Amino acid sequence: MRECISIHVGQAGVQIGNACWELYCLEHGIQPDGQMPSDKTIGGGDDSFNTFFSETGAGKHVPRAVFVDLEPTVVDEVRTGTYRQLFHPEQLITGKEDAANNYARGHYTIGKEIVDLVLDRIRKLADLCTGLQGFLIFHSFGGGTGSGFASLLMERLSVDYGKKSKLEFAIYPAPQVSTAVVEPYNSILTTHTTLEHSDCAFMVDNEAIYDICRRNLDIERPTYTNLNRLIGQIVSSITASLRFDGALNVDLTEFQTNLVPYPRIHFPLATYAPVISAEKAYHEQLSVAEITNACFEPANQMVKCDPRHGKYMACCMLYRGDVVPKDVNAAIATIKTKRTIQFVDWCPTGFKVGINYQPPTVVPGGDLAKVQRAVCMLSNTTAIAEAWARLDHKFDLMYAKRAFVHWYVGEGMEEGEFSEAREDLAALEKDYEEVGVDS
Amino acid sequence: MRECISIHVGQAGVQIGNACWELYCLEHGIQPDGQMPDSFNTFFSETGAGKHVPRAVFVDLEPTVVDEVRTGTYRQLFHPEQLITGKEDAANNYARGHYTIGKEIVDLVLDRIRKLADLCTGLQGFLIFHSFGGGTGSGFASLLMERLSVDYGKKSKLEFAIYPAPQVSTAVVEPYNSILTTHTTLEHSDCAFMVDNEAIYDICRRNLDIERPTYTNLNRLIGQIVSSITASLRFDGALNVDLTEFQTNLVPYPRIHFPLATYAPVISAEKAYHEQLSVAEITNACFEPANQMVKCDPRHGKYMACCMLYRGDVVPKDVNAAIATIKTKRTIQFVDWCPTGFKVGINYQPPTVVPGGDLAKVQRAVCMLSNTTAIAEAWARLDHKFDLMYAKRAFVHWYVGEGMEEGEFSEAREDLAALEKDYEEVGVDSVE
Amino acid sequence: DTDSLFGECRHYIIHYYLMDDTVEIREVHERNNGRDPFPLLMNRQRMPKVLVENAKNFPKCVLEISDQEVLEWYTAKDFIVGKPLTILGRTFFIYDCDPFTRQFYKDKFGMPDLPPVDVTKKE
Amino acid sequence: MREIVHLQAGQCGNQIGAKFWEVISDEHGIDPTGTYHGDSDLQLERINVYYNEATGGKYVPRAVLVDLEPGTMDSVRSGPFGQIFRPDNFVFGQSGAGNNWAKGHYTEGAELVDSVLDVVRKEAESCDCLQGFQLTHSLGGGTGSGMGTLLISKIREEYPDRIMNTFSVVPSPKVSDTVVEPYNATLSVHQLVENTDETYCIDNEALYDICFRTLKLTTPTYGDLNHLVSATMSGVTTCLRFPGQLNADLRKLAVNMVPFPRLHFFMPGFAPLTSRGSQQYRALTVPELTQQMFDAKNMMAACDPRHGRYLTVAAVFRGRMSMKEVDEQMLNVQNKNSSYFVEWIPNNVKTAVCDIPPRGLKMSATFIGNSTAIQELFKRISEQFTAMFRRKAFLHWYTGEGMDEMEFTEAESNMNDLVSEYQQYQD
Amino acid sequence: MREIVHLQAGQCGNQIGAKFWEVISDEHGIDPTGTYHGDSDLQLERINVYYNEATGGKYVPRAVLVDLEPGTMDSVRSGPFGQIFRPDNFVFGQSGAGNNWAKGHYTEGAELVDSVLDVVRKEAESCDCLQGFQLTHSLGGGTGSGMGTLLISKIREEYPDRIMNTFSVVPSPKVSDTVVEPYNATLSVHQLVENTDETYCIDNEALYDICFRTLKLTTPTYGDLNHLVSATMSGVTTCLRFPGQLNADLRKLAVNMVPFPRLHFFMPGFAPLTSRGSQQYRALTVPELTQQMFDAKNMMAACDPRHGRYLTVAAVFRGRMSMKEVDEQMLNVQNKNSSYFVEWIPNNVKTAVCDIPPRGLKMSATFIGNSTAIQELFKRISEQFTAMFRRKAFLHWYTGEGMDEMEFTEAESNMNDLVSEYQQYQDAT
Amino acid sequence: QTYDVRA
Ligand SMILES: Nc1nc2c(ncn2[C@@H]2O[C@H](COP(=O)(O)OP(=O)(O)OP(=O)(O)O)[C@@H](O)[C@H]2O)c(=O)[nH]1
Ligand SMILES: Nc1nc2c(ncn2[C@@H]2O[C@H](COP(=O)(O)OP(=O)(O)OP(=O)(O)O)[C@@H](O)[C@H]2O)c(=O)[nH]1
Ligand SMILES: Nc1nc2c(ncn2[C@@H]2O[C@H](COP(=O)(O)OP(=O)(O)O)[C@@H](O)[C@H]2O)c(=O)[nH]1
Ligand SMILES: Nc1nc2c(ncn2[C@@H]2O[C@H](COP(=O)(O)OP(=O)(O)O)[C@@H](O)[C@H]2O)c(=O)[nH]1
Ligand SMILES: [Mg+2]
Ligand SMILES: [Mg+2]
Repeated sequence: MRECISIHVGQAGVQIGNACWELYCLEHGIQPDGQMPSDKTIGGGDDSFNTFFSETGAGKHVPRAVFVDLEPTVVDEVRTGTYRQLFHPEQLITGKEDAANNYARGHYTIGKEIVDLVLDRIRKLADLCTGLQGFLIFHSFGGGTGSGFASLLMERLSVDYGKKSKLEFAIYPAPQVSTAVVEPYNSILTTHTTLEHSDCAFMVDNEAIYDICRRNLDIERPTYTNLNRLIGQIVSSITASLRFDGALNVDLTEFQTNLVPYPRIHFPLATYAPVISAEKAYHEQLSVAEITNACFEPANQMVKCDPRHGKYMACCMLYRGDVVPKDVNAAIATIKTKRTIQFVDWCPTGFKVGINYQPPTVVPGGDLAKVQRAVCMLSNTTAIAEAWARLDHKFDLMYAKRAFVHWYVGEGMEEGEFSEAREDLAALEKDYEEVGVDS
Repeated sequence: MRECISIHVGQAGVQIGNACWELYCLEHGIQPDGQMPDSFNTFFSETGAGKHVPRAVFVDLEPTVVDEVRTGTYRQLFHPEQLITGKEDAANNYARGHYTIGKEIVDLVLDRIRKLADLCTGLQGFLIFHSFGGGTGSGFASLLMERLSVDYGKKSKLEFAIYPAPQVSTAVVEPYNSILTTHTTLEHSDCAFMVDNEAIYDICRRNLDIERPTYTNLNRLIGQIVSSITASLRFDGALNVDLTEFQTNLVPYPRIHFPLATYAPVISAEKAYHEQLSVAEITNACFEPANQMVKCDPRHGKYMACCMLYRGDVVPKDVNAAIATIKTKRTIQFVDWCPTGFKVGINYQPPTVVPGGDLAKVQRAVCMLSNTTAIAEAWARLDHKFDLMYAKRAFVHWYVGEGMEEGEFSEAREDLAALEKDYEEVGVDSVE
Repeated sequence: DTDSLFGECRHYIIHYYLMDDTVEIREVHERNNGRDPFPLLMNRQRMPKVLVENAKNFPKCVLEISDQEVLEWYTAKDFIVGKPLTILGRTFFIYDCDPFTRQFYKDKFGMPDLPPVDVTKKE
Repeated sequence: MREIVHLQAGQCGNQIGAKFWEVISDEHGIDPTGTYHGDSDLQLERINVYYNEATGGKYVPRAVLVDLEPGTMDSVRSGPFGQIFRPDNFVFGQSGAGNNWAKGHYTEGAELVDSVLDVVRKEAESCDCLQGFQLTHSLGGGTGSGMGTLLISKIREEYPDRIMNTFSVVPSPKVSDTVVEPYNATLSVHQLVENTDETYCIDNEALYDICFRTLKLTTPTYGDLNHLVSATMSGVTTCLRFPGQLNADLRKLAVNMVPFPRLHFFMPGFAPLTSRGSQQYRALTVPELTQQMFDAKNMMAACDPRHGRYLTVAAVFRGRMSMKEVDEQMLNVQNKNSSYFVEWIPNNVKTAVCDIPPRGLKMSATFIGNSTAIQELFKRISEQFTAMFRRKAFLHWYTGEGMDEMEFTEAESNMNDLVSEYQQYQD
Repeated sequence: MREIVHLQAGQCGNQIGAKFWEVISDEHGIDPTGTYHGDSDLQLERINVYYNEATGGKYVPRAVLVDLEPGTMDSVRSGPFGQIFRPDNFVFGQSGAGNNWAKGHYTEGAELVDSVLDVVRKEAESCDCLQGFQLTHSLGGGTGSGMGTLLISKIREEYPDRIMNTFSVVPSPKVSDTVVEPYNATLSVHQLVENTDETYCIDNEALYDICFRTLKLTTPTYGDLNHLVSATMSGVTTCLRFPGQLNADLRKLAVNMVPFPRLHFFMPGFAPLTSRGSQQYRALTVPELTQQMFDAKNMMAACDPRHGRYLTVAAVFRGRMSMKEVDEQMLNVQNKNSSYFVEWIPNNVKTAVCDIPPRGLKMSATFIGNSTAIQELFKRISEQFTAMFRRKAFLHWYTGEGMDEMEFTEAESNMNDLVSEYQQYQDAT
Repeated sequence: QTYDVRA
């Protein structure tokens, strides 16, 4: 049976794991005790406590997750949270000293201490499952733990499981705003693993959600938890066709196949709709026609880029709820007859549609209203090229003065790798420019 | 019916007797006075009064360590003459317990084992618990075993003993006692169960999360292991194995009788609540080097004969699947002349749990008796400690003063050098 | 301090200055005394007893307790013989006082009767 | 876990550290006796960073009290939280230094460093994983400016990887109380630049100026200057002791604060500073914290960053708040004061959030910044040091200790090499 | 069973033994009258080791108090636990030795040894299985340094197999009160090496240094030093009297502590000593014990082992503790200070556990150690002995007894032999 | 009301 394991790394991965696993528990109706002898019966998915949760004879469905961090406090709150009895304490692994926003520390000195323990944990998780579909890994490019310790982990995971897919949900640094100053070195240096030891990337910057939450959900003073709930909605929508039945069920393999035209181009963009508050939601009527039009709005993109400046190459569709095929069909035919939407010459047919039954559940105390239908978009496009260009511009002005270098070389990493990784993004930017040329 | 007699010697023998008989009484249901509120007949003899009379012999050269048992909760479990004490101790000295103080008490302790064996009709064998460091556990056990071999030539004689630890040590003259004891456990032994405290210290902190363990915490685990090997005799099972079978299916050559034990699962009551026991899952844990109770790496040697012991809700289908999993890895090595190296025994009743213990109430269990050549490196580290000792001739005057000839010190050093030399002889591959 | 494992019976002498009302507590060191010779437990200062009920909105991490925030100061009224008195969670039972203190209290403060109370066990 | 050992040298160090131990005693809810009576569980989960457990439910500070004169130890033991410190942690000599750097560094420093290293090593081995040592001292003293520079040199050799933060007190020109003040400061700063990972320059006259205008205290004693310093000292490790939405520690900024090893001097600041009268009229919030941070009036030292150039900026936010507004203020202050930030480092601002508010307050904030204006303080000392060094004045006190003259020259050389490298980063 | 007879020689021995007999009287809960009043069962389970049963529920110490001067007998009879001792066990002469070694061993020693012998053989025959005898004395006296050496000379001939432990007082070079001190000491260490199973070198100067700094008592009376040695004395046989998780006795340690018969001089340590202000800030944990046993300040000998090499180490722990924590620290200390241990002896440490703590305390530990630093004390005697023996000063007191001059030469030769071979065994490969 | 005089 299909199954996925979560590899959440660092503070960002753990906090996302708190939101996502809370959604998964509520999606299937699991108590924070990890049990369900409860009287009320929600759903009928006997097969569905698989995949995410692991059924046991005693009735507790222990989740298939791995929480790892090099500082204990971020996991310690999970150890004393509401779902403490839900999680396997050994699935929670802590470190005594963190990378301290240093890619080097988490890659050569501090990471290697717990690598053997972490990879051993993954093995027995993979031993429990029969058919593993792929790995879902969450981290951030800003912190050293999410950038350094994750990078070696995928390097050792790739040589251990050559065939199993590895998906990348990561926090990209925002173009204008930042929570660190040595951040560009770590993001420059973590691009190498996610280029050669990755299958699909899901970069998202924190600023775009602040734009989305303020403009649509009307939350004027948002928080991280508001960001995490939106992220959890995306991943459930990705896994929705796996968990429940549907007319057009899609697993992880097909939308990987129908998104990667060349091995070096695996950086799509995520888009979710509809995203509106409780008050405004019921006053409009909501159909398939307008929610896919919101999916093409530049202001609704999760990454600060204009797709009109770029050109679509492969768009993966994910419908869910009380959707009907024609209004999916008629939506697509309306999409094609717009000059503002541009497509590459070598992909006349650029859509992949999946259809599911279960409407998206709403966690109490959220911002999304309870709605009947939803839609998830995974659009590979060349408009993400400008994001790397700004990061190179930020890096170039600070490598020239050799700022912050002594922390890295003093840790034990060579300075020649710094110039090497910059050349890679110089190369990778030209690769997207090659596709943007039309014959 | 099959019977077994307990010949516990030394301070190690008496505490391991307390832990093992406590588990044994709870296993059958024995009240501390000795009353059932007959599978128990193998270890218990009945009177008119229904007292079950454990078939054990507690012997030590110091009275304090057995008087604690005499005032203990089980003061009315054990027979007052079965408790035999000595006025003065061997004092970590092999010669003192072998030629001066031991010989005074040999006559009585041989009369006790005679009467206990006179109670038994068909005796499977004896279990002996002793030490290699202490004088009484090494010296007195040697001569008792020396006189036990002649007294009963055929009867099986199992040796459960502690080995001196590779790094830590509770004394300074243990290698002299340890080196001199290998002669007895070679020409007068059928099976050996050397286990050091560090590895039991190692396993407790990582699995049971006991950061500050004590000897009772280890002694409960060894009480579990001795329960597992015999549980096939005590209760029924699909594939019942006795003492003779696993003795035959572990010893290819007479001088090679030092198996390495392994037990699983060793988990806390909390751990069982969020983890799913399975036959294949507990089988794998018996092979990890981090769980061995001997500080040696079997991946540095090769497995030569492995004895399997399943206990609990065990199904033969998952037994074969686990073993089929076992044979298909390169990391696990086997000797060339043994393609088939397993001996499977299946028992019904799961191991019980004593209140105040550490092991969770588990549904399935597994015991491993893996004899390999990687144990030979343990003796090598003993010689290097011994050779740096014998060169400067320290502590020899104590041994000489008792009346032991100094030529035996070189002779014992040469014997296990030959015993080491037998082991890489097996490690040679028969490349045709 | 008998309740804690570090039980002690050290006697103390408490000085109140009429310069400005200030209290200091010196210790009585013994022959062996088990302790490093130290001058005093506390130094000349002003003890509050209760402060203004607006203490909830006072940033005590930045500004110190001051004469705006206190509404009452420690005075000689808690400092009366025969009755215990707490400073900083210390029981501090008054055993006795000096004859000059007895005079001043009787003829200038007003209370005439402050008899001594023995505090020593019978061995 | 993550422990901290607090070094305490000199009367300046002793009074500041004793006040500091009070302002985290009230936070972790420990009495002057040594018992816990707090309410929240988070108040007692990470107490091991600063306190060490004893029998009877008593928690002792991990502090080493050093001062070459026994008089200061009398006041510290006689303080409110006086009987909280261990007597063996008190180490003290019999003769002072007379405000002379050379005596306290070589002559009377030699007999006492072995005792200081003894207890420091004991406190080092007591903890399992150690993050670094914290030292509070004055750069114009005789012991902290003297022996204290000897202490830091020895620990760096012993423990190289561990972080060194120094809450040193640097003199002021307008108000000074010692004539041989420049000699000790100029001979101490050479020790900080070679062996210190980051330094917090604090000046008493800036504290006096703040109390004269910002806090509106009529008779400023030494305590309020110390309490305000102890607030900043608590404001840096509050993210370490408590959970937060965007967690941080002493290395996360320290990694993010050192572009080059020669530049580790910082401007500490504290945002919620209001007069008692205007406390009701002021409405503390994320904006009102921000504009109070970035003015030079709130700054705790004696250099105007307006004349200088901001290299890197830290904002450690204590309490519960919304970061999009926190983000917006940092981006806004970056955009409008563009001429005041560097052009070769974009996104100069580092931010961190710890949810626990300080005691007696709802919101608080700590600012640590590296700007070009720190060179103005150093060149000010050179204007007075050389003017007192051109006539060999007050040299026989220093020369009588057995020291040469090139030590004065090499100290002035490296500082003039420091500021020249510091000035070239401005331009 | 396993009994001990407590010999008691000299004013040093009488005051030390009186304090010791009071100390284990408190532990075993016996009043000054002589009846048992203790609260626990095990306080009277192995009391036959030290005490003898008397009709009417009375326990008499198995002690033999000897001194050539009758003045000290009245003081020990006027002490707190003075009446507990049997009056017949008091043996004493009429004239002292005057700090002269030759008088106490040759001239005035001959008349009274038989009276000592009659009571000593009486107590020895009383116990069925005696583990050995036990003597406290001073090397700087005329009785203990004299008569005592004659006593240990005879008792080896009669009872060779019994364990001989000697808790002798060694002189200090810095503090001294006898002009003819080194002559007696040089003539006593020769008797110790031939006829003694183990010796514990105690020094008053180190005990003062402990009480000046560690306990920081301003006025150390002679009880405080006698209390310190009594605690170490009880810490040696506490594992014998009470049960433990890892049992031991005198023979268990002695086999592990003597590599060569010439080497039986040990160097004791007692952990739990802290000042009253140090109680306030202290966590009662075994690493705090282990650090405090192994520092050079705590030891009550006049030798710093950092210039020596630790031959064998013994540590008997009194209390109910975890031996994984116990065993790790001894492995830890063996690894960090590798240079101070012999390389030909791996696992230099012997450990034992006794569950019952000392009275009024939760945790304690007793340390016995053999190191090269004990040779630093014997040569320092020769620096003064030869300086006095070259000019033949103060010789007519020794010569007037009728003895020759060769005895000093052989005693100096034997100790020179011992310190020379001891250095060889320190740097042996 | 009753806490004695205590030593
Ligand atoms: N969107 C979002 N981003 C987060 C969250 N938590 C942390 N981050 C990002 O993570 C970056 C810093 O890394 P952290 O996750 O805090 O720490 P880390 O991954 O453990 O790496 P180290 O700091 O070296 O230990 C910040 O810049 C944030 O943008 C979160 O809950 N939501
Ligand atoms: N695992 C384990 N080892 C023990 C136990 N009891 C004693 N030992 C070991 O035995 C060694 C010493 O021998 P003991 O059994 O204690 O004493 P002994 O064998 O009677 O020898 P003597 O003391 O000379 O009489 C010690 O080093 C311990 O490691 C026990 O209960 N469990
Ligand atoms: N701000 C502040 N400064 C202090 C305090 N105590 C002392 N100082 C300063 O420290 C200087 C004297 O330092 P000193 O005692 O000689 O240092 P030491 O020689 O190391 O003991 C004076 O100029 C004071 O300005 C204090 O509590 N607060
Ligand atoms: N530590 C300690 N030393 C003592 C005690 N009593 C006497 N001494 C020492 O014993 C020495 C005198 O011994 P002495 O009476 O001549 O011994 P005797 O001739 O054998 O009786 C002095 O140097 C004292 O230091 C005591 O109670 N404790
Ligand atoms: Mg982090
Ligand atoms: Mg024994």
